[PDB]
Amino acid sequence: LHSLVGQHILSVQQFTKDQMSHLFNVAHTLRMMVQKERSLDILKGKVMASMFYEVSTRTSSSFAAAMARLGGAVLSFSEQKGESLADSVQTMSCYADVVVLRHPQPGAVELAAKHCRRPVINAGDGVGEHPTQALLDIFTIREELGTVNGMTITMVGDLKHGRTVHSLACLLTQYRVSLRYVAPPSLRMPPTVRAFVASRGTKQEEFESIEEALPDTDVLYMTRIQKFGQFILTPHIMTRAKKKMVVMHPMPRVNEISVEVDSDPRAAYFRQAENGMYIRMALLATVLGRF
Amino acid sequence: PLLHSLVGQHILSVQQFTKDQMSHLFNVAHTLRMMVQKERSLDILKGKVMASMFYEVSTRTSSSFAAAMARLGGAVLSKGESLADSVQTMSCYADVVVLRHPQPGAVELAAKHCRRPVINAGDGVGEHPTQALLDIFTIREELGTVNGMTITMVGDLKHGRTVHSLACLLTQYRVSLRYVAPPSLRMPPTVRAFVASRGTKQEEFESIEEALPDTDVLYMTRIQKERFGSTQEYEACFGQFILTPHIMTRAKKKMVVMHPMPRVNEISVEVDSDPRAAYFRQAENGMYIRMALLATVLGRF
Amino acid sequence: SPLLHSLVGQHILSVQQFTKDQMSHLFNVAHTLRMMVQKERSLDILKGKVMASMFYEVSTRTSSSFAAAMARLGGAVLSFSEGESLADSVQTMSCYADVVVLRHPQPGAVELAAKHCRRPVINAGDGVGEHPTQALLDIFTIREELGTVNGMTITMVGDLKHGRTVHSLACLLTQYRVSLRYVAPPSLRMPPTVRAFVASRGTKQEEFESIEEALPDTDVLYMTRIQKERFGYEACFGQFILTPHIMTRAKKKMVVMHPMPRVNEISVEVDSDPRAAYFRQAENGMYIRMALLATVLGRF
Repeated sequence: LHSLVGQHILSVQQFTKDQMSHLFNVAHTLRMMVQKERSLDILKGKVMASMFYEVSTRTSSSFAAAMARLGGAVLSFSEQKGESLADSVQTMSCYADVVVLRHPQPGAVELAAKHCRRPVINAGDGVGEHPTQALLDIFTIREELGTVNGMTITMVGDLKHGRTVHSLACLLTQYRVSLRYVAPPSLRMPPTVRAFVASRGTKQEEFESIEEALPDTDVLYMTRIQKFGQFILTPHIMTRAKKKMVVMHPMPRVNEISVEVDSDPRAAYFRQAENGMYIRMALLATVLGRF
Repeated sequence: PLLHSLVGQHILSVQQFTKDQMSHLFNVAHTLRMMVQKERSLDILKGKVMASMFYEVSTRTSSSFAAAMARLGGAVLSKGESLADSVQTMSCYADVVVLRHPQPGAVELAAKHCRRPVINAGDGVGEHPTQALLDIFTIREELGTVNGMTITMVGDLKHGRTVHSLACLLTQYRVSLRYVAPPSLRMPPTVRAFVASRGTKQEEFESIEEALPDTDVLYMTRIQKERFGSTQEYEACFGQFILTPHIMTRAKKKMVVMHPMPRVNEISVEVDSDPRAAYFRQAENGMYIRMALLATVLGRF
Repeated sequence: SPLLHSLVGQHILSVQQFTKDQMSHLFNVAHTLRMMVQKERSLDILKGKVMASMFYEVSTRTSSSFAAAMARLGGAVLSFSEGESLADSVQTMSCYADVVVLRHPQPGAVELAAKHCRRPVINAGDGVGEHPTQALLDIFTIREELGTVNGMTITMVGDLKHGRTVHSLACLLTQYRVSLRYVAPPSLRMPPTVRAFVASRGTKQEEFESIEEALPDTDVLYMTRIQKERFGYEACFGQFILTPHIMTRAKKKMVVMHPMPRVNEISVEVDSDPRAAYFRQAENGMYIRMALLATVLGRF
């Protein structure tokens, strides 16, 4: 009842908190079966089409890996004024049981899914919506700290542009949280983001460096800036973060986290990526109606 | 037994298929399709590997073979060094090779010495054996028979190499043929004369409207605006090779529209909702025809 | 344990890290596995396991060999396509994969990536250029073909100054009883680095100027490329090329090998000659790689 069977998965909006939880439990069960190395044939005979038109390789790899580890196969669309995307999507759905689609044009992911006879999982659309990233982001917080509820979640870097940070903020208003924003004056959190957050009644506070936002941070959620030192997490700056907290990062990083924070047990940006495989495994299994 | 299958054989042309062999392959695709529908654990090509070598792009063909392979339970292995050596090196790893190469002769010589069977996925003389087989399968499926059908090929028929081969295959059937091109790009007289030698009837028209009333199979292809035999012609002309729901109101109830795909504008999206719009089922049929090919060539049917 | 000579969960960075009984064991597994493939014995050895294929120099013969090996054992493969560091990608792949096969041309990059990688990394060619499984399969091939490696004469042809596989193989041979011969152009000799060390290890070395010259006493003709721009060409190009005419001066118990790809240096007419084992050497590579993948992942 709580698995989104045969449906398109375009935004994290569509999950009732109970479908969200079911998804998290199912990813927990898949993980444990993997750890004890069971013969997994859940999606044996099933085919996933991977259609990436903006290149995220964490996304494409985790999804492909996820499908392999269920016993499924992947067809990857490696394919200049060709056919309409919806036709390319329709045709691949003649071969596959589900389509994973990342497209940067606004509207497109949804327009491709529209008359598609198979379920399209959105892996990143034109408005930077990206549900499995949001789902793995929450799932991680709960995994690392026990609970999402009652935490301070601090976001660092280019918050003006990176539209998945703005995905997570809104979704985090379904929980009891306080949101901190670190960002240089030019790249601050946009207003209608902050308006929705306030509109749903979530406490928010802007800070100018990591150092000053840190001692009360439970989740330090880091992001690249691109084109200074007030947004670069270092082991120096870490001597101030609580003992229990976790540092997350959707990846890739370049500058924003020093390699020497990696052996910090609170550094969770690799565990985070692995959680991604497992929630994606759950979404696949669930979308194809086995779990 | 396996008296109907091409076990071990290079698959280079549809001309190397008899009535019986094609009939076997259609029944197997059928059989394999049903097994897939009933969710049957297919490990038919478990322990098998397919090398996929596509030197020209054709997302329709290549994705199709990988899908077919993956559903039989097998694997798919997806510059400077000669084609002979490349193919022969892949054949050290894999059981079958699926080869698409645009250089006239290239597929042929690559197979010549190959230790493993080779399936032509599209060559430079426009032989594409699985395209022709999926086309004829899709006709029989959709209409209940190929025999007695009036088949009407539409677009750039002079340079439609696989469509010659297809009009040339439809020899082995009792059919009637029609052609709908711009006078520039009419069906060639090379092939027209080969189909006339057979006793298969041919007629030409300038539009879809003209040819459409007693058409059983509308096989749409596109022009490419550059390939019009003049811009004068284009502007007096193009409206006659574009299918819309209004054109279709004159089509027979019992009728099917096909396309090899992809399309540009020649088939309006509004057509897609028509029950007679087969071109997507056409693409699914190719996967099941390719499943049937890999499995028989590799000795499992 | 029967995997007492298996390098389970260990980064495979160089062949000079394999003991003889370790390499012998791996050869034993390579064959056992080939025979299963021949029998169509159900190989669920790595079923459910994922290999990450990360190739930054498009060595498409070598990546396809690995991809073949993983699939024949029932595993699965993730292709890689290329801000982020090398070591980050490889760490990130290792979150998804059970083993990373990595080939990268920058000096020290492979070791750098494996250093803090939490999954075993198999070097598929590094920037010096250790190619562990190429060396292993060359040795395995000599032994399949001739029945021994000891006491053999091995003639390496071609661009010896620049040929990577020659350098590590020629070093790898000094652990056996062999006689090494070198047929390079005057300029493109076996480098003084390599020549100097094989002397220090016992093995005999001897430079020649032509294959016809070297061939009568050659058990393994290990051919390699020369190409236009390395000469620094007209006068000496014909002498380093294999034709069936050149092959009349060869033993009957003799093998011609080539890591490949090959262009001019082995005439197409030679391929029907039963002493030509370079395609069998390619197939041999797949079985060495299954053994390696299966040994690293705790199944042999």
